[PDB]
Amino acid sequence: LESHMTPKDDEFYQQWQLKYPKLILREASSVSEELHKEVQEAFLTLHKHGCLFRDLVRIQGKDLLTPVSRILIGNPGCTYKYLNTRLFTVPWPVKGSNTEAEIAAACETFLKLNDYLQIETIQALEELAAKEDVEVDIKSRAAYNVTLLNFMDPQKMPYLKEEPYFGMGKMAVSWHHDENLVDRSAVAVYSYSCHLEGRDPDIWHVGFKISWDIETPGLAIPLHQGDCYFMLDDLNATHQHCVLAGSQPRFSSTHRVAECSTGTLDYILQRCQLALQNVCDDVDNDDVSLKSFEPAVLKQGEEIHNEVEFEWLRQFWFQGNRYRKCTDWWCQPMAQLEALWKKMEGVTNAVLHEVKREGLPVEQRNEILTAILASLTARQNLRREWHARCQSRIARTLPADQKPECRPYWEKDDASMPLPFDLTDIVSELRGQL
Ligand SMILES: O=C(Nc1cc(Cl)c(O)cc1O)C1(c2ccccc2)CCC1
Ligand SMILES: O=C(O)CCC(=O)C(=O)O
Ligand SMILES: [Cl-]
Ligand SMILES: [Cl-]
Ligand SMILES: [Cl-]
Ligand SMILES: [Cl-]
Ligand SMILES: [Cl-]
Ligand SMILES: [Cl-]
Ligand SMILES: [Cl-]
Ligand SMILES: [Cl-]
Ligand SMILES: [Cl-]
Ligand SMILES: [Fe+2]
Repeated sequence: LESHMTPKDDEFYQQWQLKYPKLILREASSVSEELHKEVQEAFLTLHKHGCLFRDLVRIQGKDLLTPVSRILIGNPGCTYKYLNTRLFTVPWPVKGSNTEAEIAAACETFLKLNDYLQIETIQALEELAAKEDVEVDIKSRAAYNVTLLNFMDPQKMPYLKEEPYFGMGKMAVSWHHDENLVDRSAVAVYSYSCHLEGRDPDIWHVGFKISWDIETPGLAIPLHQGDCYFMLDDLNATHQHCVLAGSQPRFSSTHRVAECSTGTLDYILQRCQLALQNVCDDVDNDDVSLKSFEPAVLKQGEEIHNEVEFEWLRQFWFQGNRYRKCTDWWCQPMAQLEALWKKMEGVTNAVLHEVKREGLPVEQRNEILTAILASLTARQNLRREWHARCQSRIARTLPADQKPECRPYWEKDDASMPLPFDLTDIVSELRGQL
């Protein structure tokens, strides 16, 4: 028989205390009724403005539309990958300064909730540490830089997946870990919902289990309006969690310390400047001359080229639906990244030209090809993948306002670009020689 534990079961409590001590529940009553109202109306305002979107993600070769709609709010310039989709932050008013009045206010509210949750988390880590620069690690692991807001109306689904192991019933989100977070970083969630036998089907729960293990009955924790739960230290890594759907719609705010060593605007702009150091930079024109044709430098250049194109430009524009409707903060940055990428397209063309030059020893010519082939290979492959995703039946189903864009994209007819979109010819020709 497939079973789970709820607050009804006598054993729920010892299981929580003994097996899940890094799981904290702070009930609505513990949070000011003031913060509750401001946060809940912020949810409603974001919702009314149509700021939350479902995503057309890709999982194990599968194009799938997320039942849950979401928006990422957080530090200016920061990003967070979710299901292989790079979500771009709608900035909250962290010091420094930058949106439609109401949206800006709501972001300020979620920054406010962030401060609160952060302090609460530090509190819990300290009490957890006091159970047996360690303070640096504590603050470090509670320094939420992003929140992912989610919404689902279960009524809008024709059928929900059954929780497969413990008889927990309908799942809004199946068993997983929160990914791409700083090591051992906490996660804080603010949940906003509106005879027995097991967990109450009409009430939203968060479910927990130990990874690899379906022997130990999972925990189903009820989440009433305004309840908050925290995953501390290594809990998110050692355990899986799911969201069990109730009967009414529900929002949540999920504060995280996103790992961002390669996920900020500042970072990717620096990468671009690094690549462009191999380019004579007197004037911005169609004439691109390179300072060096050394293999190591050309390799790095084409890799950065790939990074900006696929991890940034493609990711952003595929999000057909989004920020022109919540921010436009990434407007200018994305125009700038594309112009940077544009110059790099000229860089590739200069390399290809040098590979052609009549007076170049086959030695140096092979060192160049052996250096850049792996990059131009991925460029071709990734370009096919991304083009297909924009044309999937699933994609052409979406309304006009959403439907993914394949930027940047151009036809041969176009002579503002130096190289073709399809490189298979150029790529094969390079391999043949080598
Ligand atoms: O959430 C998803 N699918 C889904 C889940 C539940 Cl729980 C449900 O009740 C109904 C659903 O359509 C996606 C998914 C997420 C991760 C891996 C595989 C698929 C499909 C796009 C997100
Ligand atoms: O909503 C929660 O309680 C956790 C976050 C979640 O399920 C999600 O990633 O959509
Ligand atoms: Cl634990
Ligand atoms: Cl609603
Ligand atoms: Cl920034
Ligand atoms: Cl600890
Ligand atoms: Cl912060
Ligand atoms: Cl609601
Ligand atoms: Cl694991
Ligand atoms: Cl993990
Ligand atoms: Cl430039
Ligand atoms: Fe989740």
